[PDB]
Amino acid sequence: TEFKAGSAKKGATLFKTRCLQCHTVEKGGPHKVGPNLHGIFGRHSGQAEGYSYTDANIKKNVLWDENNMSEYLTNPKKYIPGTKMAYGGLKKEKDRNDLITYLKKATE
Amino acid sequence: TEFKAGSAKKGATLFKTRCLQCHTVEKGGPHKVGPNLHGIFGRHSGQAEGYSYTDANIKKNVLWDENNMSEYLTNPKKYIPGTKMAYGGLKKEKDRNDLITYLKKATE
Ligand code: HEC
Ligand code: HEC
Repeated sequence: TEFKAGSAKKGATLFKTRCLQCHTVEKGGPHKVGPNLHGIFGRHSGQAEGYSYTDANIKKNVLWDENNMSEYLTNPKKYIPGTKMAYGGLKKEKDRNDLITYLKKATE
Repeated sequence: TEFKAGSAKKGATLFKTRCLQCHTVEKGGPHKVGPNLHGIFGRHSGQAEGYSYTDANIKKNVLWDENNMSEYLTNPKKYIPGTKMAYGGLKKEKDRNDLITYLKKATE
């Protein structure tokens, strides 16, 4: 417990504004710059099929739960150096909380 | 120009999360703790009828445009000392920008 639920409403707009450029969340949604994130929670990193991940992601072999996801979202490259995800990150815990609350929900 | 348009999507969720407790935006929406804000832009402060404003608001006699609104939103009491609006404020310009973009739009 180092993650606490935030707004899904608010989570959804941080997603549209900071993640939608490269990712989809819907089941049957396509890979774009980044992979479709449907069902990511509980999945290891680099396993969406038909997506060309970097050696770094695959290797990090991250098991995604709201907690892992929060550290990563703080600073992706610092978390999986070599990842091709080009997003600086979400420095505020409160934002991370709202977005994860949104993802926890829309990736199911 | 010391105000620039932001996300309405994002503006709408800051509103639900930080302003909805006391205000409505829709035409025909009711006064709650705070007055209904439909049509506020271009209106002076303390003029919604059927609302009991403080002597301070009425007196400040603020003409509301996206700019005034931004200063106020930073620190209400510092802006209209004596106001009964009990909201600390929105310190980040970027947030202020998204919410005003939302209000500019939903209060029309
Ligand atoms: C494009 C500029 C991106 C933005 C903005 C965001 N992401 Fe991303 N993401 C992107 C790429 C290219 C990749 C793969 C990197 C690689 O090394 O292969 C990723 C990866 C993810 C992952 C890991 C998924 C997995 O299946 O292991 C997650 C969980 C993820 N991205 C989430 C995510 C969120 C929530 C974003 C907005 C804050 C976001 N990313 C931005 C590309 C881009
Ligand atoms: C309740 C705890 C409130 C919250 C949260 C917000 N507002 Fe408010 N607002 C509230 C009151 C009691 C009043 C009247 C104060 C008085 O002295 O009479 C106000 C007033 C406004 C105004 C001025 C309206 C006018 O017609 O002159 C505006 C523009 C306004 N409030 C906006 C607003 C926004 C955008 C908020 C969320 C960030 C918000 N307020 C929070 C009560 C409460």
